Amino acid sequence: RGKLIAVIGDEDTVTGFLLGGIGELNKNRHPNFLVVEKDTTINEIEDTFRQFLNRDDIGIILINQYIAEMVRHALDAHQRSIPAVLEIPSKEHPYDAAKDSILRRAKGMF
Amino acid sequence: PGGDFSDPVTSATLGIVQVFWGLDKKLAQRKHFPSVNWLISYSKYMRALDEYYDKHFTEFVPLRTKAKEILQEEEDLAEIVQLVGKASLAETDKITLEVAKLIKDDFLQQNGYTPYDRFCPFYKTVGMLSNMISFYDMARRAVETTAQSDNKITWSIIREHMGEILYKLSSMKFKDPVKDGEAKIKADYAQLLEDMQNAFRSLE
Amino acid sequence: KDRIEIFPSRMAQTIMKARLKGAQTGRNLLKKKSDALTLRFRQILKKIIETKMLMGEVMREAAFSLAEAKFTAGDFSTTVIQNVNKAQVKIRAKKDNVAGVTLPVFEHYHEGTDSYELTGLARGGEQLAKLKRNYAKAVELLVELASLQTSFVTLDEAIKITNRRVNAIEHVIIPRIERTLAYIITELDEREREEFYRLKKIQEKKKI
Repeated sequence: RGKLIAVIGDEDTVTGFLLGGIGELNKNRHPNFLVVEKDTTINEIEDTFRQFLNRDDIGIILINQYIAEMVRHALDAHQRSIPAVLEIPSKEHPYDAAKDSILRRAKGMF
Repeated sequence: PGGDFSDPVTSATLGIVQVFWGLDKKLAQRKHFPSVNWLISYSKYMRALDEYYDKHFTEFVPLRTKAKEILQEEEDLAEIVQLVGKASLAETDKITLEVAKLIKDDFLQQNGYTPYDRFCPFYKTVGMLSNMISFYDMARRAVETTAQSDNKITWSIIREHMGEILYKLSSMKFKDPVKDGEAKIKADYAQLLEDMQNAFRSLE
Repeated sequence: KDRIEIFPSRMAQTIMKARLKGAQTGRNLLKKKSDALTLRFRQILKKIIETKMLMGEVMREAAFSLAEAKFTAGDFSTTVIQNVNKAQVKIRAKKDNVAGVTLPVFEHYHEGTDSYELTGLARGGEQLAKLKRNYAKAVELLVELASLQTSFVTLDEAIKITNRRVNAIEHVIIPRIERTLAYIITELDEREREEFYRLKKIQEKKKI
């Protein structure tokens, strides 16, 4: 009841994840999700990502490889546990095991 | 000189004297009079006095043994529990630490300037130790039973149930022998023990 | 700096012996704690890669079913995005005492909100229900992965703290006290020797 998963993804991923059930309107009635497209500037994405992270009632964040790669420094600038950030594959961007913040914290184990 | 044992008088006298009641400087800087070390002191007279005890009371020895075990166990625990921030204590460890601290505060510390501490008779100490040990024993057994079965009992539920009886036990210190009679104190402690049992049954 | 400060005396020898013994016992204790932490680290970082590859497989299935949903009914994505008022699965914040330290975890919680009915666009209920079930599974599995990686990201700070403490106890505190013990024993031997020479010379004079 406390925290709610977030979603920053293209139309396919966000429709699929919203059909999974997640997504609520907050006090400002902003959406729990964001729409990313080819017609979506970097500044909007970065500002929305920080907006979500500042809304402490979210807790979990879902971002694919590509969106995170676009704002890579803003992704790896975050080292905290409770506001978890997830790196997931995508049909349009299948996972690369060499690219994860958590495995970068674990880099050197092999 | 300096409180140590290297001085020849200390070494010579320690090999002759049947009982030793050494003092600790730090505890005297705490003004925790009487300032006894409680870990180096000894007495080679327990066995001889067991016969005398078993003629009148027959119940002092188990209480003395259990109290000494609690105190020594806490003395072992202290630095170890300090090393880990005093966070990862099992239930038995927590009851041991708290009960030992309370015992040091109340049942091992006095000054005669009050009428209730100038002389603690044998029966008064017997009752004090008896009820304190019964409290510790029943808390430990309450923990153990539900730890084996289900719903591990913490100190919190016992406090929430019977803090009144717990502080009735804490206040046995000040049952003044100058004013209260011997029968008054004995019956008071017995009533508090019966209420200990009944409250713990109510919690069950 | 190099040596503890205390006057050479036999009580000081016993006291520094006690200090060294306490240091050694704390050393051993924190090594055992570090061993437990390293074992926990290894068994939580065992096959997270395999869990994530399984997630890849699951969402391959999900993308295929999404393509099927696009195929049979045509266009409902905008209606899904348009109507978003309240969620259907939330998270119950929790903590996990894997060891002496605590590590955050999370729990999937079925809030139970009713799903939007798709019956107008070619009566696409069965296929949308299939996609709903697929993503219902995906949500729970990714909550499990989220708990795992949250605890894993938390553990490292405690690991580093424990390692630095053990290393300091092994590098700084012990050699200093050992050097002090050498200094105090040799100084006490010197002083007993001076008294001995004094006694020798007085008996020499007493020979007269």
